Amino acid sequence: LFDEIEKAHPDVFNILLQVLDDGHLTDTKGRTVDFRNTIIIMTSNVGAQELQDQRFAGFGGSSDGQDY
Amino acid sequence: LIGEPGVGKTAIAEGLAQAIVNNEVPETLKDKRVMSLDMGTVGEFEERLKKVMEEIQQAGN
Repeated sequence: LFDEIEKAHPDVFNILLQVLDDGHLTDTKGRTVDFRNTIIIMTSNVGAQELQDQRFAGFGGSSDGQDY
Repeated sequence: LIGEPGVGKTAIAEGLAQAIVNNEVPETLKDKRVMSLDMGTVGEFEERLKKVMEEIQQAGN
């Protein structure tokens, strides 16, 4: 789990892209770790304010009836 | 409210707010809160105006 992914150094994002495609990493000692048996989930705070803006778009209405 | 400066352009709405507690207006104007917002408050600048309009559009109170 990668919480607060929206607030992170840009260089960390470069590592993440490598993991998603290559599927493995190598540390400073040269040993290679595996990621073919893991699930990556990242939690971002962005878009939540957009969702609540849809909830407060009208006085007493929301957008939950729209298609997912 | 349109009028000459100092003739009571802002004082006209002043008495309406006080009469709200005494229910001196009709039922259509009853249960309504009147807010006198200064023009100096307001993309970034229009966000406050849009939020105020949105919260008072579908409400009507």
